[PDB]
Amino acid sequence: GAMGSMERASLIQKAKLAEQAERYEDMAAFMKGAVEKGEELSCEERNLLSVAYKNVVGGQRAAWRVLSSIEQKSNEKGPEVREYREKVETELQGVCDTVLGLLDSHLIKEAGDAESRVFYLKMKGDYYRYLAEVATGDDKKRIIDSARSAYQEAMDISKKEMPPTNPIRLGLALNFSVFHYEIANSPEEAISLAKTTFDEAMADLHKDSTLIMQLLRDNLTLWT
Amino acid sequence: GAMGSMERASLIQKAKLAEQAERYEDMAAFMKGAVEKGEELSCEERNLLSVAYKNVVGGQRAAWRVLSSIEQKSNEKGPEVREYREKVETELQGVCDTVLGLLDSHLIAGDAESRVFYLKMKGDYYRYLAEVATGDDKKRIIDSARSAYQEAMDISKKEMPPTNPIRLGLALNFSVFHYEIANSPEEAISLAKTTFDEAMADLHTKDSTLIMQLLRDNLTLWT
Ligand SMILES: Cc1ncc(COP(=O)(O)O)c(C=O)c1O
Repeated sequence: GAMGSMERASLIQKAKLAEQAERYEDMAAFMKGAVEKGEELSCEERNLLSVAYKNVVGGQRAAWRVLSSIEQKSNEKGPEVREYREKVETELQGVCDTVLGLLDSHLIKEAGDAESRVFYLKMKGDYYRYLAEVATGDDKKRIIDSARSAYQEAMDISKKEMPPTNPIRLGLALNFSVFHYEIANSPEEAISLAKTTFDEAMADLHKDSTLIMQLLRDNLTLWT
Repeated sequence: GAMGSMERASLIQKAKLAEQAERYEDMAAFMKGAVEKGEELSCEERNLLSVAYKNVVGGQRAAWRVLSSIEQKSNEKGPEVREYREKVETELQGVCDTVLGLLDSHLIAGDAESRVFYLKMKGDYYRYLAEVATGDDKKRIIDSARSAYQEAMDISKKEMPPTNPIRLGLALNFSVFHYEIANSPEEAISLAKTTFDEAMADLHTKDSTLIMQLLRDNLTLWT
């Protein structure tokens, strides 16, 4: 597409340059072209991809929530807020559809490696859940099936290949829990998985993913 | 015209919404709408227009600076950093040229208070341009900011009070151009002086304080 002509190794360097200038909007683009090349990503690369898209899709859900609030506070004045909440909704739908078809068409590969397979399904997980945050109807139904199916198939492959300290499994756990609580209407399972996680982890504390457990606990506080 | 089929009032609520959502690309795009209805912009309105454009052209000026910085240290190689600097420089020039066209084609003989705010803008966006231009281009750009900031000065001088935040901030910016762009630090300094002065004849009649402490804050660095 818009980045076919560019050398792979240059895409990365520009990505990293974007990073510095904080043009995550472009950083994402660069990295997209990066992926489209067909070669597998390094660790350092995955993280750029991740970060660039985290940052874009992030501030999107941010202005959505800002707008979505101002849509409740307007339950006692004009359709303008609904439309502009719709426009932004679209944009986010769009970016998620992008990341989801990268993950699909390239990054989750046949055998792959164990450590990365998980990074990628965690990602599938989150991006189907950001869709869920704003989806509705039967559409919202089908989306949840997908985030679950994903987060799950990752859950399996991580605890059967990683130690409970590994910040990736902690992360994956953490979000799969947020998913249980916030999206799948299961505080029952969300509470119990945040706990099973924070416990088996606090145990083998002999990297520094103590920061992830601080999130796990922070959450469990609000849930009870 | 992507905004063209929306009613003016609506475009404005939508701007304000963008502001609240920190979505300045849109805020700006919305206002570009409002202004292309061909109808005078109110004070509160003129403020979203500059807030929006400032904010966009803001980060564009921040990145180019970041990226020039890298360009130097990394030739004091690979062309990647030059290329992408050029990418960003291009957007920048884009948005200025946009605003500069809004001003020229739609905003400029009104009332005095506003007729300045605009010539002040014309000047500011013509400088940001000159902040990146080169050769014969830069020359003609510099010449243009001078001309607008000037006409602005004249109108701010002939009919505004010396402590009016527009006549002030106008002078502020005109000074910064004098220093950083027209590479005449002489004239920069004895315009900062004159206005941190004719202003200081009234610290009695909270908002001007904000701007005045800048004319000095600047004069710190230029002396
Ligand atoms: C509202 C507003 N717009 C524009 C500017 C101009 O910015 P700079 O001095 O970096 O060119 C300023 C600052 O002086 C400002 O406060």
